[PDB]
Amino acid sequence: LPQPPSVSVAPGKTARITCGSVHWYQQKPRQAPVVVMYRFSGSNATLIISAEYYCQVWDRSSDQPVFGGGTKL
Amino acid sequence: DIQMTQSPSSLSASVGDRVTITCRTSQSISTYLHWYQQKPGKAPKLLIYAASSLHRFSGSGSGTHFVLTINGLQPEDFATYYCQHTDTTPLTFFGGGTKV
Amino acid sequence: NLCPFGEVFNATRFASVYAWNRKRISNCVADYSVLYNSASFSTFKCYGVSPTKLNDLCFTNVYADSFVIRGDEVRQIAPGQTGNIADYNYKLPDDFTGCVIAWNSNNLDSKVGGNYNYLYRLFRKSNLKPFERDISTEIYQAGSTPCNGVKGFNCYFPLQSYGFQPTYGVGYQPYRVVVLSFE
Amino acid sequence: YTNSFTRGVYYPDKVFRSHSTQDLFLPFFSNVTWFHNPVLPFNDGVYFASTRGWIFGTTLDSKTQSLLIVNNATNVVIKVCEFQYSSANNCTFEYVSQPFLREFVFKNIDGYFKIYSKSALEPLVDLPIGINITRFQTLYYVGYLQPRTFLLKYNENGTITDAVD
Amino acid sequence: VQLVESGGGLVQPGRSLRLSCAASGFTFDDYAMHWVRQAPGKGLEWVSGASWNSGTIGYADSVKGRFIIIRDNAKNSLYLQMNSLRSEDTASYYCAKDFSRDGDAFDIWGQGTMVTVS
Amino acid sequence: VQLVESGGGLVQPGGSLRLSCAASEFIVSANYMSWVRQAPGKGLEWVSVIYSGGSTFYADSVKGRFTISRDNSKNTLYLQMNSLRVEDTAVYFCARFLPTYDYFDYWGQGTLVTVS
Repeated sequence: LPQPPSVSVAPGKTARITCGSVHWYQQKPRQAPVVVMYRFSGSNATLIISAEYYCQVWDRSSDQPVFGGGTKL
Repeated sequence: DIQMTQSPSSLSASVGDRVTITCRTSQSISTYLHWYQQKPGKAPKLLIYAASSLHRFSGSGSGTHFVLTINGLQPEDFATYYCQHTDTTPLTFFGGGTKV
Repeated sequence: NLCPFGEVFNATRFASVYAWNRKRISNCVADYSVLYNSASFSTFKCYGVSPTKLNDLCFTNVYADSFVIRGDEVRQIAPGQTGNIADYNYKLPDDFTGCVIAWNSNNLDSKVGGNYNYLYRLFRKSNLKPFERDISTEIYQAGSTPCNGVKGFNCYFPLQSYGFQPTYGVGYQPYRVVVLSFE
Repeated sequence: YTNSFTRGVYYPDKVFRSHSTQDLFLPFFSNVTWFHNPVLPFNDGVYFASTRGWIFGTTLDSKTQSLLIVNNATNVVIKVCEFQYSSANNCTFEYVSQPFLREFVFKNIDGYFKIYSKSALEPLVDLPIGINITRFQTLYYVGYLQPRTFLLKYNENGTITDAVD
Repeated sequence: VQLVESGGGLVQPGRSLRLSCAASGFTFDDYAMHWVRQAPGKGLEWVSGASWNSGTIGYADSVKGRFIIIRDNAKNSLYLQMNSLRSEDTASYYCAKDFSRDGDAFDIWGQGTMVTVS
Repeated sequence: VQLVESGGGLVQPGGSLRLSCAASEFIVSANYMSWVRQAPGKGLEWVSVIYSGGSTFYADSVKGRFTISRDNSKNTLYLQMNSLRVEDTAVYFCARFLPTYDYFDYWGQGTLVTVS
């Protein structure tokens, strides 16, 4: 599954990430990736924001999670 | 009870010929028919298992029709060839056996 | 309340036979009538507890051992029987009270190209104690020579895949099994 | 410490309306232990009173099953797991309902664990725990029940009013 | 809630290895479990995963016929008996757990070992 | 691997005769083992099998007469042929049945157990 290579943002701005339900995840430099959604919000999608971010769309055609390596904010 | 059938039997001694042996089985065994080559005076030799995978011979087939093929016949293979299959109720059934 | 038989029998996936699931059921009224009155269950037979009087006896606890076996292998899920399954995967005691159902599950389980989700134990130096499962997965040394955990000739991996195909016959098609037990 | 009382009467384990009963009771002017959290024995029953939970069991280890009662601000939880609690495994009963001078009587007979709370302690709830119980700890006054005959005066609407040793 | 892994360590290629995942903060036999691995320098990947009191929805794409997940609700544990290892298997193996009983998004992750094949 | 079976002879009908397969490199306490008899002029016929756990099975024509067993101490496999008949005169191979795709990997050599 895709997602943009990598993004960036100045503090206090709005950060937009496209996962090309999607259950977005977030992993801090060297840690156990933790969930954010199943300031952050998911309009279907994007985890709008006002570390490494990945999605988990459970394909029901193959019946197995397909996390598409997301992006680094 | 499975009932096997090896046709034909006592083939023609034709060196350097594609030799074909079939094994019609009364019921659908998926890939559980194994081919043994019992030379006269010896014990069988397990040419094939799963009806496809060797152990020049090339076997194929599933369900009801299984074939044992000797693409290049050598004067050293004029032997007797048997099928096999084991029922889930533990029972192996050997085929009639075909010469060459 | 009611015991959660709907979760068990109508589940989406069942455990493979060698690592069979075990569900403890207690503190509920169990309605076996819906189980007894089903046209799908191509197997329902049991021992010391008549199917009619199921709704008459209360037990301290009830188990629901679920797994998936080959269709032709169901006859070994019975007290005192022997075979691959009974000897090495799931052994039932001779005094077994509780009972067994099995219904064909070809559409749910068998998919083209082989369903490698289901495995069974193949070798074992000793028959299982009843109602006892083993998960040991060391390369089974079937010869005298050592091989040090490296799979090869005379050392066979003790687990084999059923490899269900939709084109198989009813003998080799998957049968989901549930083995209820009582106190 | 030590103290004496006149109370400890509950409905005699039977839910009839109406008498003399030979049941497990608390002697009227008996020695009760004023406390200010040791592991006290259970004997055959205990009288508990205080002006937020209990842990019961035999060894209070993972070797044996142990009863555990906790009272939230909204809910009471009763579980019987093999508590260590640093560990909790292999448990078969969980009860969830509204939380429980506050005085209690606990008895564990025939695999049932019966509770009475508030004299005339009304039956709170009985639980099919089905484990042995010998020693206990409070998560107060503690007395011990005795198998003696009682006489109970019902008051035209149940409500045991007076009692006679 | 917590999840703890083990078994990770240097393994020669072509050799077996068995992972573990013990859980204590919840009813084990109500939530599915998984094995999510992350190759260094790469994002997340899915290896396998069991179900609540059930079996293996797993062996994602490259671990078919090699890895064997085993779920033992009795001991509140999850096992991944890795077999026939290769160079690409060198990765941290986070355990996981999802909301659903059969399969859905993951919520709670173990720290994961650092299985290395070299 | 040199499975060698021995013990053949001539026994009057209804007698009792012992067959012994002596495995060379295999260990019979672990492998599945089997006896396969080939009547003179006919094809192979199955006789018995012993699983790794000790479970045994027998063909219909030999149930109640033969008993297969093995001894781990000397790594040998036994077939207690009892109640012999005219049609048991054959050659008995001790195979090495493999629980997999279910086939007889390696075979013995042949002991002519004859009845007359």
